[PDB]
Parts: sequence; C-alpha cells; structure tokens
Amino acid sequence: TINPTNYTLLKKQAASLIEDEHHMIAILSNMSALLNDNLDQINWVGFYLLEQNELILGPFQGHPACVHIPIGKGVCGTAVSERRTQVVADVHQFKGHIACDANSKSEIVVPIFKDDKIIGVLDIDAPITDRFDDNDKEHLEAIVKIIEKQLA
Amino acid sequence: TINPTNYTLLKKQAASLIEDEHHMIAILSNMSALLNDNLDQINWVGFYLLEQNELILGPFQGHPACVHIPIGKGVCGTAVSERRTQVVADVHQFKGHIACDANSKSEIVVPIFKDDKIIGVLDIDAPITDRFDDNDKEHLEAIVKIIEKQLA
Repeated sequence: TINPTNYTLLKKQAASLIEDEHHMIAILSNMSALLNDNLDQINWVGFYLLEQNELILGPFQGHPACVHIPIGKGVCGTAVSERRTQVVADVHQFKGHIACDANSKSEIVVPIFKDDKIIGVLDIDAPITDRFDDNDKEHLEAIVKIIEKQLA
Repeated sequence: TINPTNYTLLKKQAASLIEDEHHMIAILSNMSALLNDNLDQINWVGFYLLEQNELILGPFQGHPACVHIPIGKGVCGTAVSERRTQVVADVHQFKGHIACDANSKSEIVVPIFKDDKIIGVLDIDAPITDRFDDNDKEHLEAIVKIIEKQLA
C-alpha cells in the first residue's frame, strides 16, 4: 500500500524552502527533507551533483550512499546520459544498474538543468517495486522546475 | 529510555565514509546519515558551514531547518562564538536560544576546525531533555576530529 501525496500543496511548500534562498546546498538539503516528509514508501531521497564529469553525492535523507557515480552507469548515471527522467519499476531488471543501486527496488531520477546543462539529479528510491508512475513523474518534474528557477 | 551507542565501532565506521574522500559535502551528507542510523533518541543531526560570517545550513537528517544562523545566536551560533562544544540539557533554558531552536529539547553542537579556523559545526538535537552527557561529548568530538583530518 502506498499513501498518496498531495503534490499540489507540496509544490507550494517547496517554493518556501527555495524562495529567497541562494545557497544551493542549503536548498537541496531542505528539499531532501521536505520530500522525505511527504512521500510514503520510499527509503532514500536526495541529490547528486555533476562534477568533473561524474555524479557526486549531495544532500539526502536515508542511509549512507555511494559518493561517485559515473555518467552512463547506474540508474542515476543513466538519467544524465539519457538527459531525461528515468522511471524504473524494477531496478534489478534495469539495464545498466550497478552495485550502488542494490538497496533500491524501484526508483525515479529527474535531471536538473541550468543553462541547458545538466548540473545534477534528484534521486528517489523505494523499498518496493513499481513505486512511481507517470503522475509522480509529472509532479516531481514540476518540483524540480521550481528548484531550477531558484538556482537559475 | 536512551539506547546506548557503540561509539568505539562507530568511529571506525566513520573512518569509512570519510577515507579517500575529498568532496566535503559528500562526506558531510554521508556522516549525517551514519550518525542518524546509530544514535537513539535524536530528531535532527547535521551540519552548518560558516560562510560570510554566518552559519549556513548543510547536509542533515531530519525535518527542514533554518538556513541562516548568526554567529553568537542560537545554540549553534553560540558554539561558534564560544569556540567550544555546547552540551545543552534544556534548550528552552539556554541563554541565547532562538526560534530556530524550537524543536530541540536538548542538544550538542561541536565546532569543526581547519587551520585553527572554525569552518562549521556538527549539530545534534533530541526530542527529550538531557539527552547528551560528557561521554557522548568525548566520543562525538573524536568523530569530528576524524572529519577534520580528512578535510585538512
């Protein structure tokens, strides 16, 4: 069972942990908390930032994670190489998954852009398969857009 | 009731989420998770970094928090101005506590140094009073020393 999220109100809340703020790490840290507090059936939510051509672990809510993820590898790395959101129903069956993806049963990764350049990703993992659907995708991408506008 | 923490083994674990790593934010993010996973009776654990003469929110495990904390104000700000660890049994009775400290009943804040300069603090809040004692202080300061050596 997955309790629904009121994404409509969540987007307004997100605007508050983003508005008037210009310290990116602080924005990402608070956003990881906001999402964790409002998404049921997830075991990890956070960000990875693109640096020196590889994803580097950023703020998150959950257990310790891998720090380095190569572009094109893993669910997160594939989101960057594909330059599009990845909605994975079964990570174990995801072509390109890596050991670092081990504790994720299903997952959604949204690329974050700035000046047409991917600067990182929003990554949300779940302890069960098929956690995310098209609706979750639409609302989470909208929330990422709010983050992008603030970082722009 | 507060379940004890095996700080001896925790220090060795900390060395693993710090060793060979040079990305500070990644180190701090993973450390917040490690501490959260091994400390009972706490409701927030994370870091604030000193920037432009004020504390700025960094990686943490818990609910959204205030982004800006002035030096000398609040439990965290007082740790920086006093240049020493603050072990607070009752935040509500702490001289200088601020609205941003509202959800913390007891707390411990350890300053983090680099080249004799305070670069931030480790902040751990609890939902009950008198959560931390001298023993917690000794072990947490030792863990901060491990972080300092890696960032040095």
